[PDB]
Amino acid sequence: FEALLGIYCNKIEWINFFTTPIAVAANVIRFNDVSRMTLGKVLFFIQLPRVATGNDVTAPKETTIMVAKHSEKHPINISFDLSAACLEHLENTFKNTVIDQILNINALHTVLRSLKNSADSLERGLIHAFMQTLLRKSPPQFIV
Amino acid sequence: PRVATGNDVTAPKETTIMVAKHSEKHPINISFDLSAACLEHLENTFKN
Repeated sequence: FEALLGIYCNKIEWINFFTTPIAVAANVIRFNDVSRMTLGKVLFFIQLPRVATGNDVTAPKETTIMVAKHSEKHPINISFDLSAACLEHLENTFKNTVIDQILNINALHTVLRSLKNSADSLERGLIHAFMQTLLRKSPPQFIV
Repeated sequence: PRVATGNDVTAPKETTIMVAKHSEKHPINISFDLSAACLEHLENTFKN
């Protein structure tokens, strides 16, 4: 006999964005229509305090400085595909036979497991895109 | 598990891997003997 012992599977460990400690640098907001947003911009209005000057020195003027920071925009996406046989056995039991019930439950677990894997992949895509942007922003230490 | 690619980079597809580890098998033995004279003195007492 050809002994088929126990069948073991993988554990996909799950990731939440806020659980990871990059989210202390992040600050994460649902805005439902950012799809429609072309630009976002913040506008800063600084004024600098002067110091009184002594003898023989021109006192400087009231310096007012206005700047504006734009918003980078960055999409992410995940595809996963289902086969046509999976789509057929997902939606009906043709006859109510035992094999057909087995395949119906396998198609259902295929769809569910792929949905969970894709949601995890969107979380990790948020992780990686945010790390990408911090690395593009960050100048190195000798320059700083 | 995958990760979401950025702007218009083609993501890898859904990777499912199957492995099958096999069994070695290996015998052991021990031989030991009893002599004919010992086997005579084992149970059938000739005299008392």
